[PDB]
Amino acid sequence: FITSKIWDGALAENNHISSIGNIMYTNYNVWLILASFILLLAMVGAIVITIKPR
Amino acid sequence: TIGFVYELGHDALKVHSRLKSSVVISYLGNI
Ligand SMILES: CCCCCCCCCCCCO[C@@H]1O[C@H](CO)[C@@H](O[C@H]2O[C@H](CO)[C@@H](O)[C@H](O)[C@H]2O)[C@H](O)[C@H]1O
Repeated sequence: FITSKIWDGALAENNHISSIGNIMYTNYNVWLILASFILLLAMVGAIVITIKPR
Repeated sequence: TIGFVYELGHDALKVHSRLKSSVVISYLGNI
């Protein structure tokens, strides 16, 4: 495999987490909504099937 | 956060949760 440098594409390079962040909360934010609800269901459901209330 | 107030509201962590007498007599007197 061969690689070479680029200058226009290296102006302000971002780490992978900043690149994930640039799109995780804006363009693909519906995926964040569903995931927020899956985690929220795993909270309510697992608490309700294990603990004795009060 | 709302799911966090649910376990706060229910003590799921089971961290929390760690007298006047009902018998009242009245005197009426002789028969
Ligand atoms: C933006 C940040 C917001 C942070 C959270 C904001 C406050 C929301 C959380 C509290 C909401 C009220 O939730 C309340 O929690 C208390 C404390 O466990 C519970 O407390 C009551 O039940 C529990 C469980 O039997 C008992 O241990 C406790 O002695 C009793 O007082 C109430 O049943 C619940 O109504």
